[PDB]
Amino acid sequence: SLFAPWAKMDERNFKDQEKEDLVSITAPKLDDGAREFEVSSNEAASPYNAAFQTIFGSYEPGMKTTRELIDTYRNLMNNYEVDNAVSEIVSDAIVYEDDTEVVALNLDKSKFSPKIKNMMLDEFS
Amino acid sequence: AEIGGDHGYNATNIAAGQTSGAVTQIGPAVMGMVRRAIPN
Repeated sequence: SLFAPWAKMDERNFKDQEKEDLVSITAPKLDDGAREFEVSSNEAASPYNAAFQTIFGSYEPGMKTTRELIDTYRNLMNNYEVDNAVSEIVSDAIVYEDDTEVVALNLDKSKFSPKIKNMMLDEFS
Repeated sequence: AEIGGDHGYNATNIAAGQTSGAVTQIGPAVMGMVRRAIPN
């Protein structure tokens, strides 16, 4: 319940989708993302059977895909003439100079009011 | 003076929607199901 205050919004968001008319869709609403888990509603007749098979089915590979890739990516980066690529990209991507700008919010489109712009800019900082 | 009659509390017959009256049913309105849960 440590993130229960977050869950409150998330539950609302999920419910707003349940109450939405985005129906009669054969396709998954999956563009680029997460591992898919599928259960029926049916007054929760069997979400737990599916969940346990899904959990242990996932345990089988043990996230070796992600695990091996991150370790690999690090082992790759750890090499000479590899770090240079990474570092140059990062350097070009994130630029700092003497007393200059860094990533910054730019509210150049219509906004409700200048006051909100100020609030957003303070939050960005 | 047609009646729907009744069932005999005999699940065999109830299950088929069978009554003693003018009409019979499709079946006994399934109410979903209960599966036993997995222990921790």
